[PDB]
Amino acid sequence: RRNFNNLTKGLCTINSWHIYGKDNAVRIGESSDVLVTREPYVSCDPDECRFYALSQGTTIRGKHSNGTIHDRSQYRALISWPLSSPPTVHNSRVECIGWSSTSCHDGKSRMSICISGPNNNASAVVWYNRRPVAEINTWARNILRTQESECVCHNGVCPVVFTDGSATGPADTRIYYFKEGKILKWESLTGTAKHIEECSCYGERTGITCTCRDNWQGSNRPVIQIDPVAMTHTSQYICSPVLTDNPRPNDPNIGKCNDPYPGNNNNGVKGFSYLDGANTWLGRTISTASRSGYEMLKVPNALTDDRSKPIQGQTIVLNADWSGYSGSFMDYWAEGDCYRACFYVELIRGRPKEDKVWWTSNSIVSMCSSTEFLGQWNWPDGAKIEYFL
Amino acid sequence: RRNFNNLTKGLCTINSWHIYGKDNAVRIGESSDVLVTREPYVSCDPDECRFYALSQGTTIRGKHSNGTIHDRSQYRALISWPLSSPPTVHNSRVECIGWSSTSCHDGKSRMSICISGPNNNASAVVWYNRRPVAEINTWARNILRTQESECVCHNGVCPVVFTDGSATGPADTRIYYFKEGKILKWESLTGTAKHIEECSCYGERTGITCTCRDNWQGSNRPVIQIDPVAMTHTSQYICSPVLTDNPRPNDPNIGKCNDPYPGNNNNGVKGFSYLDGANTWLGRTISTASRSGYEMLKVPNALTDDRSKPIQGQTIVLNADWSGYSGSFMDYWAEGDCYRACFYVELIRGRPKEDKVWWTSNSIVSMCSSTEFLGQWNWPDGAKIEYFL
Amino acid sequence: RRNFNNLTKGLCTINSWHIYGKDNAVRIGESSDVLVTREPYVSCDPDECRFYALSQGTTIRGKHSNGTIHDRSQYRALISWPLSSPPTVHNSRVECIGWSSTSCHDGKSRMSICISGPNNNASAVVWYNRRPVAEINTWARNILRTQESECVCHNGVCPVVFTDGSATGPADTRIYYFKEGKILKWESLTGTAKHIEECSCYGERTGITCTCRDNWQGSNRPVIQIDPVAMTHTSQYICSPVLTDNPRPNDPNIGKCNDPYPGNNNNGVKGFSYLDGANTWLGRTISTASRSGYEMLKVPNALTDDRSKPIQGQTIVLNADWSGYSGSFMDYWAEGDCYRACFYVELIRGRPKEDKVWWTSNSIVSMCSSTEFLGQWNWPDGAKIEYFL
Amino acid sequence: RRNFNNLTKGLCTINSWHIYGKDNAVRIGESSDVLVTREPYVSCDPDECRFYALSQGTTIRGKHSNGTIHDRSQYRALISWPLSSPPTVHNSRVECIGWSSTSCHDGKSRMSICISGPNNNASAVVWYNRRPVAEINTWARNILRTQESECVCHNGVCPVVFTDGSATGPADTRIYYFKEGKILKWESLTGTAKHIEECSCYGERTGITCTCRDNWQGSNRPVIQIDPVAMTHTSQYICSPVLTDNPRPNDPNIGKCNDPYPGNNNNGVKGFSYLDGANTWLGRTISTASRSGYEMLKVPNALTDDRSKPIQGQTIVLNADWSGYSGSFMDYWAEGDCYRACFYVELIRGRPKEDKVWWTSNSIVSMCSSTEFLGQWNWPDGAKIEYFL
Ligand SMILES: *[C@@H]1O[C@H](CO)[C@@H](O[C@@H]2O[C@H](CO)[C@@H](O[C@@H]3O[C@H](CO[C@H]4O[C@H](CO[C@H]5O[C@H](CO)[C@@H](O)[C@H](O)[C@@H]5O)[C@@H](O)[C@H](O[C@H]5O[C@H](CO)[C@@H](O)[C@H](O)[C@@H]5O[C@H]5O[C@H](CO)[C@@H](O)[C@H](O)[C@@H]5O)[C@@H]4O)[C@@H](O)[C@H](O[C@H]4O[C@H](CO)[C@@H](O)[C@H](O)[C@@H]4O[C@H]4O[C@H](CO)[C@@H](O)[C@H](O)[C@@H]4O[C@H]4O[C@H](CO)[C@@H](O)[C@H](O)[C@@H]4O)[C@@H]3O)[C@H](O)[C@H]2NC(C)=O)[C@H](O)[C@H]1NC(C)=O
Ligand SMILES: *[C@@H]1O[C@H](CO)[C@@H](O[C@@H]2O[C@H](CO)[C@@H](O[C@@H]3O[C@H](CO[C@H]4O[C@H](CO[C@H]5O[C@H](CO)[C@@H](O)[C@H](O)[C@@H]5O)[C@@H](O)[C@H](O[C@H]5O[C@H](CO)[C@@H](O)[C@H](O)[C@@H]5O[C@H]5O[C@H](CO)[C@@H](O)[C@H](O)[C@@H]5O)[C@@H]4O)[C@@H](O)[C@H](O[C@H]4O[C@H](CO)[C@@H](O)[C@H](O)[C@@H]4O[C@H]4O[C@H](CO)[C@@H](O)[C@H](O)[C@@H]4O[C@H]4O[C@H](CO)[C@@H](O)[C@H](O)[C@@H]4O)[C@@H]3O)[C@H](O)[C@H]2NC(C)=O)[C@H](O)[C@H]1NC(C)=O
Ligand SMILES: *[C@@H]1O[C@H](CO)[C@@H](O[C@@H]2O[C@H](CO)[C@@H](O[C@@H]3O[C@H](CO[C@H]4O[C@H](CO[C@H]5O[C@H](CO)[C@@H](O)[C@H](O)[C@@H]5O)[C@@H](O)[C@H](O[C@H]5O[C@H](CO)[C@@H](O)[C@H](O)[C@@H]5O[C@H]5O[C@H](CO)[C@@H](O)[C@H](O)[C@@H]5O)[C@@H]4O)[C@@H](O)[C@H](O[C@H]4O[C@H](CO)[C@@H](O)[C@H](O)[C@@H]4O[C@H]4O[C@H](CO)[C@@H](O)[C@H](O)[C@@H]4O[C@H]4O[C@H](CO)[C@@H](O)[C@H](O)[C@@H]4O)[C@@H]3O)[C@H](O)[C@H]2NC(C)=O)[C@H](O)[C@H]1NC(C)=O
Ligand SMILES: *[C@@H]1O[C@H](CO)[C@@H](O[C@@H]2O[C@H](CO)[C@@H](O[C@@H]3O[C@H](CO[C@H]4O[C@H](CO[C@H]5O[C@H](CO)[C@@H](O)[C@H](O)[C@@H]5O)[C@@H](O)[C@H](O[C@H]5O[C@H](CO)[C@@H](O)[C@H](O)[C@@H]5O[C@H]5O[C@H](CO)[C@@H](O)[C@H](O)[C@@H]5O)[C@@H]4O)[C@@H](O)[C@H](O[C@H]4O[C@H](CO)[C@@H](O)[C@H](O)[C@@H]4O[C@H]4O[C@H](CO)[C@@H](O)[C@H](O)[C@@H]4O[C@H]4O[C@H](CO)[C@@H](O)[C@H](O)[C@@H]4O)[C@@H]3O)[C@H](O)[C@H]2NC(C)=O)[C@H](O)[C@H]1NC(C)=O
Ligand SMILES: *[C@@H]1O[C@H](CO)[C@@H](O)[C@H](O)[C@H]1NC(C)=O
Ligand SMILES: [Ca+2]
Ligand SMILES: [Ca+2]
Ligand SMILES: [Ca+2]
Ligand SMILES: [Ca+2]
Repeated sequence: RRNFNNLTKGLCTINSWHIYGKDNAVRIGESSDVLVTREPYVSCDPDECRFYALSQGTTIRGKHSNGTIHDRSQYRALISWPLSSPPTVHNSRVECIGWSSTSCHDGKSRMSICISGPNNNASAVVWYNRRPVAEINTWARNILRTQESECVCHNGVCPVVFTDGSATGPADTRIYYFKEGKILKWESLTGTAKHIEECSCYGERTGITCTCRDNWQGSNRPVIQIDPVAMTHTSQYICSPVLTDNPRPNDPNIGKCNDPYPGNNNNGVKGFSYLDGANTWLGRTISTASRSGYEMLKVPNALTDDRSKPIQGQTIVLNADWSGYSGSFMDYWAEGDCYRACFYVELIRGRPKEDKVWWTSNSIVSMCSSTEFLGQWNWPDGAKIEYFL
Repeated sequence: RRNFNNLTKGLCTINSWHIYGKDNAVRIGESSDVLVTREPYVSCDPDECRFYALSQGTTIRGKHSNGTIHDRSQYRALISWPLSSPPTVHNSRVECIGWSSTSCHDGKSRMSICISGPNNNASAVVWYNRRPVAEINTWARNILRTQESECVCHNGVCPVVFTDGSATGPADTRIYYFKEGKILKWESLTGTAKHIEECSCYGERTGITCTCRDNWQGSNRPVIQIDPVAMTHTSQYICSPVLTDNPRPNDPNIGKCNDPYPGNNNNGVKGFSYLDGANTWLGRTISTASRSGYEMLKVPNALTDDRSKPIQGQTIVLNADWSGYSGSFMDYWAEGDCYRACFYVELIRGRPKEDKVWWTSNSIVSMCSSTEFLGQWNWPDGAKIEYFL
Repeated sequence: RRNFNNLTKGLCTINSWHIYGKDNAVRIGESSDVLVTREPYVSCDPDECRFYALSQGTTIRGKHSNGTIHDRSQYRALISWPLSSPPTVHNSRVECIGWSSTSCHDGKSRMSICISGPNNNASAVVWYNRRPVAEINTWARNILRTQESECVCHNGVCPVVFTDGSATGPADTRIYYFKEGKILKWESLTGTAKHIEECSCYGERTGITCTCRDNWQGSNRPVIQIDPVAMTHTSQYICSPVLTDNPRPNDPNIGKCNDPYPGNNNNGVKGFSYLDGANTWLGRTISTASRSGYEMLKVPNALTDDRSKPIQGQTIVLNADWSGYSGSFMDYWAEGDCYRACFYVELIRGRPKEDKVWWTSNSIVSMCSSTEFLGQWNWPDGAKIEYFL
Repeated sequence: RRNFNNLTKGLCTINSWHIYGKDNAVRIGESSDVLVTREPYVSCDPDECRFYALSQGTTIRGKHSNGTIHDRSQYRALISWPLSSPPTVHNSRVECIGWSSTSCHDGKSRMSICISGPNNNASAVVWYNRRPVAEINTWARNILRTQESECVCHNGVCPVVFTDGSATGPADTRIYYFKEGKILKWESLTGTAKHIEECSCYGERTGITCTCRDNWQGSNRPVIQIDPVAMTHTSQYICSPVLTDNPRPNDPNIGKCNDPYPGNNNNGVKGFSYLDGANTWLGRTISTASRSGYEMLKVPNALTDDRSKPIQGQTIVLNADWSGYSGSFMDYWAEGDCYRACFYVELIRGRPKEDKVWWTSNSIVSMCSSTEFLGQWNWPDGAKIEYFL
């Protein structure tokens, strides 16, 4: 009875951001069976929106939380759970097993992809309506990996960005196009982006826009623009001198559109943007050195204007508080004439920055745009680490 | 397929009150993952009635329960859960994030409103069928706030009372009218009520009646009467000398219809009444000094008769036991020829009255009316505070 | 779309009993949030069968389990939960608040009745499809009380037996007839039963048969036979000298049809029978002194034959193990040409017999009949009380 | 509306195995209410696939976990729970009570069978759509027992293999044929298999193939081939010299088709195979001495070729890690032109191999086939036993 969703609207005008969801997972997990997670995101079905993350296969208070700084193990899985609840043993639904993921609903059913394996022999399994449908073996034998936030579909076609290869040099990035979990096509990355990790994507009538992480030489973010009908793409960098990776140099007065802006090598953080002419907003950590704080900045024409600077902003997380990965999502099934931009911020607690505990986990905060100019709060994780000692 | 509910019945004749629900949350939370809450209420959908409250983002036994006397933080959310279960991490569904709320079902879907932010920059987000639809910024920059119990709808129009401004002097109260989460209209408070907080509302064929709290000078309660078709209102006070705020003076022989009855300033408690001629019943704490005990009193024509006194009553909570906020709700979808009046009482435990623990929480008891003259019990929270030490 | 169920079948031939459900609640509750209960039963809906009991408003490991030998408090409620799971905070659905109950499904919706109040002022609230519909005040001001197992309906009419008055002398027993929760009729007890408590009922094409407890002078069980169409009844005792109350005298050779068989006063236990000519089976504790063991005995024509003795049996619980209340239920919606007799046994743990713990709780075992002659096991609670010390 | 499923497809070509599900139950159960289990399996409904196992009626951290090496007690039950979650008190649905089981969906509803009783008087109860339908008494009075993994249905007919009698000599094996839980037929075992335990079955257009355990003299596995239309069967052994029981001799160069391959008596392990000409894959423990490691081996024509050796393989569990029972299942309702072979491995932890704890439990890993040649990982339980001390 359901039809595939088509991307037929533009973005709503973003004049501020309002609270959407928050799970307080570390606070609650001090005294409840909350799973250790990282790499969270949010994704909507036609009738519900849910939180997602990679479990570590242990609760926070469990003794197996010791060592959860590590990224890849056989005990990780993509889980989903109700919006603004914390991920518990009892409410977390496993989507698939592995240590790197994406997921999206096409209007009829959900596709979830999880990668598992050793570093030199990893494979993706593509699930559609809760069944495995297709599998993809590593092509570069060096940590096949994907977005860590939601994909986006148009008329049943759901593109997904993957990378396999070095994190500190040229790698082999591919864009796959799925329909009902089946591989329609893949293509190698083209354009001027020089390194791609952890793309954060959203869709609108123009196409699908992904803002990624250059882990090699860049502190400006690469952008992949996908046409899901033709199944083709382009890439470049955000031209603006408002640099949005982390760590990063200080903001210059001229950015770089077709190459990495230099100064910080071999590191980064997953992040996102909404690139929409005069309605452009960029997210970034407040700190240039570490994953602390989070702000949204209105930077007109950031994608294309190598002199562009902010004209409005909003603090999301104070610089005194830990942040983490961030990514885009939207509720494509909400009624109205425009798609309301949304995002989440991962609020990382524990190692490496808080090493009196032996675990690493996170909570989630998420916001959506308003056409009002709303007052701002700040949204910390809220747990007192000393309680875990 | 569903239609908006219309208020087409009068109240049933209230000859006594019968037990409806009770969650025993503090008893159970001594040994289970029960969330710390306050400001509870009850609200019905066409097929289910649920408990609601503002979580504090921690369980009672969790170490983060320390400090939960505080009213506003980033860790609060409106939650709902099944009738007479306690609010646990596992059964509590988040309706929205914030520290002041209302919620109601219009017959088709539920509207929930949560306010969040710092005191000088708060904002309401209006959710409808589990999606954000509208946002309202603070207009007086001083703790924008709302009912803390259910709203009521007629033909899709759901009025809600908000206040922004001082709690100890004139403030800016507005009545908003929503349909499908969209703002149809708002108006400033009119009439003779001099201060409005925390309105408790119910609907019937005559219109929507809200009984509120005058926190400034009054120990009689203000009343707002709303016509949800014309989208207009009036206000006054309950005229009766049976005073129903807390703390309060002793009952005189002449009440006040159009001004606060004096003697207690800068305090109050959320409460309620059913104002229906000879079928009028008022709730109040038994104590005139503190939030202890709870009784219902049949006070004919209390709204309009400044000499009216009780002719019948029922003890709900003994004066030896702690009470708290109270509010009205009804199951507008129950079959029959009349709407059965219902209410809840918040049973506050912990601080400030029980300061050997470091938390503040509550449980819920709720009653509905009977046309029988039923025997009365009393309904304490039932937890032994010493067990938490 | 659903129709009321009609009692159109006879009982299946009972040649043995097979295991139906068992929750292991005390074993599991040693280390999980299992509610303290007593007075359990089983009842079916058209699409599911569930366990029921009266919660005590605390978990077993919780400190509020101390004192749960007591029968009546404001913290009790009728709960239901999935067959063979234990009653936990998370899976227990509250049907209504109180300390004596019954419940049954009529084919369209479920009626649940809970009595609450002080001993001299108790009241029943009748819920239908999860809403309160009717209320009944105490008529004798002495612990209004009901079946503690399921009722039975025919063409929408659901009879329920209540008692109010002394437990150690003549009392005021009434049979109420409900439809959609509304009172159609009530009548005073007639016939030769001299005292009635805690009736256990089942239905078949002949009518509704209830086996009760004479707490005053009898150790034979009273029987109430109800015609749910005419809404009339008769009463007598089981004539057989196989005595089935507890405590009780030893079995004589002549029973009593119209008066209590003497020797034990002012005590008893809830129990049951299936009275069906040559297909008659009686349940009883094995011990004549205490609530220990449980057996089923095939006693042809027990109702009417004052010389009848057993011709077959089955041990359910060894005499070395604690038992408790027992009662009848059937899955009236199972396909086939006959109704399969079922029963449960409450396996009481803790006080008064095991007083090294400070609580009283139970688990459940339940059996249904087979037309095979199946091998027998025995079914203890299975918890080691020493683990709770 | 639903129709019975018909076995109309062949197996997909198996070129490797991909991860399907993993529950990490022992890791999570270190700090959560995870039930002690053993004898797990997986089985699909038309709209969901679930994990199954025999509970021990206690959590792992509960004190009643002491003694759970024992196989048969009144506290065991067949439970099911969501794929890749662990079996908790809160998510485990009881299918039936007992200590040996099978279960399968016929396309319309699920049949579950549980055996309970003492060793000399056990009985099976056959449940269909969650109601008991048929019962089978022991025929040899010596531990009536069944598959411990899913059955398979065709056009509503679901065969199930049972054994009653000695585990160390000739026994009485029967194949029962059920439809809607009713016994259509049973027959005694025929063919050249000399002892049958714990059959693991799958279906395809050819019929139903079961790979079993010869506990008496054989270290090759018996095979039962069932025609579910004619309701007849044959039996033999896997002819290949790649021996797949445990413990077992080393692989010779000539296997045995019609008799046990000798060297190890009175022991074995439940296991499985997919027997499909050149697409044949066998599972086995890596160790020849103990239940450690697990591998899949491609052995062309293993069923019929007494010289056949492996031509491809995949490690599932390293020899350094504990394994356990293994069995077959498939998602018969997945779209496509072939049935994708799947299996699970029970990862046993605790006694007897790890006797510093007093319990025995397990977790689950499960895989399905791919037509790609995917990289391999290994999939241990992942718990650190020292944490439980
Ligand atoms: C209640 O809640 C509300 C709502 O949230 C809150 O108001 C909000 O306050 C915040 C904080 O003040 C504000 O965010 C800031 O916005 C700044 C941009 O706005 C200002 O500049 C624009 C542009 O000016 C240029 O261009 C104009 C033409 O376009 C030209 O005319 C100018 O002359 C100039 O050339 C200007 O237009 C703005 O003026 C409007 O807004 C004012 C209010 O902000 C108002 O008073 C004015 O009248 C005017 O009003 C109109 O517009 C508003 C909407 O904007 C409408 O609502 C009105 O109706 C009118 O139409 C402002 O003057 C932005 O620059 C800020 O970001 C910088 O600073 C923050 C710290 O605060 C950093 O974290 C940022 O990263 C950033 O600074 C870094 O980056 C830049 C870029 O490279 C560098 O230059 C900096 O040096 C700095 O770099 C360093 O740090 C970074 C990070 O660590 C590092 O990476 C670097 O390497 C380096 O180390 C900030 O985002 C927000 O917009 C505002 N919202 C609203 C709606 O008002 C209230 O305060 C709350 N109330 C209370 C009591 O609390
Ligand atoms: C089993 O369970 C049942 C059911 O619950 C229970 O019965 C219930 O008992 C309670 C407690 O007794 C009872 O509640 C009280 O009701 C009082 C009102 O009823 C009495 O007065 C009326 C009115 O009399 C005037 O008006 C008449 C004309 O309208 C006139 O004729 C009179 O002469 C007089 O002028 C009177 O009509 C009543 O009489 C009927 O009811 C009697 C039973 O109550 C019965 O015996 C009579 O025959 C007659 O029966 C008819 O009516 C009933 C229904 O009412 C029908 O069922 C019958 O069939 C007949 O038709 C009564 O004489 C009410 O005043 C009480 O409230 C005051 O007291 C409580 C403490 O008890 C306080 O907490 C209250 O706040 C309140 O007192 C404060 O406030 C007032 C007002 O300002 C002050 O004047 C006081 O001084 C006091 O103020 C102080 O304290 C407050 C609070 O701290 C503070 O704020 C102040 O500042 C100050 O410090 C109370 O509500 C209930 O109605 C009754 N229900 C039923 C159905 O009977 C049984 O007892 C239980 N059984 C057992 C064994 O336990
Ligand atoms: C595997 O699992 C199976 C299945 O469960 C199991 O077999 C089962 O074993 C149990 C235990 O032995 C058995 O239960 C007992 O059944 C007794 C009744 O059966 C016997 O008597 C009848 C009637 O005999 C009279 O009437 C006949 C005509 O009707 C007449 O011909 C006789 O001469 C006589 O006058 C008799 O017909 C039976 O014979 C049949 O069954 C035999 C097997 O039991 C078989 O060998 C025979 O060949 C014959 O077979 C036919 O019938 C069976 C079905 O029954 C069919 O299956 C066959 O195909 C044939 O058609 C038996 O001889 C019953 O009396 C027992 O109950 C008393 O004893 C128990 C203790 O065991 C007490 O707890 C009870 O309360 C009760 O005793 C108390 O009460 C009585 C009554 O007042 C007093 O007289 C007593 O003194 C005593 O009172 C004291 O204690 C109480 C309680 O504390 C106290 O309250 C008092 O005050 C006082 O202090 C018992 O129920 C069961 O039926 C049987 N089932 C089957 C299907 O066989 C196997 O053993 C298991 N295998 C293994 C290896 O474990
Ligand atoms: C990334 O991930 C991939 C994917 O998993 C992984 O590659 C995989 O590696 C594993 C491990 O190496 C490999 O599994 C092994 O497979 C062995 C079989 O393959 C080899 O033999 C065949 C058959 O050769 C005979 O027959 C031919 C004709 O049929 C003839 O031409 C020959 O001359 C010969 O007569 C041969 O065809 C294979 O060659 C192909 O594959 C090679 C790669 O494996 C490739 O290099 C070749 O070019 C050729 O490629 C073609 O085929 C592949 C698919 O196979 C296609 O993908 C290509 O495109 C080409 O078309 C191989 O030479 C199998 O024997 C192994 O099992 C034995 O050893 C393991 C230990 O490793 C034991 O645990 C097993 O039990 C077993 O050994 C026991 O049992 C046997 C049988 O009785 C005894 O003889 C042994 O002595 C031993 O017995 C002892 O132990 C047991 C157990 O304890 C005990 O019970 C006994 O009693 C006794 O004590 C093993 O299964 C897997 O297939 C391979 N997969 C793929 C797709 O390549 C990569 O390594 C990973 N990468 C990294 C970097 O990690
Ligand atoms: C388990 O039970 C045995 C008795 O059989 C006892 O010796 C042992 O101490 C128990 N283990 C624990 C951890 O209590
Ligand atoms: Ca970078
Ligand atoms: Ca006041
Ligand atoms: Ca008695
Ligand atoms: Ca063997």
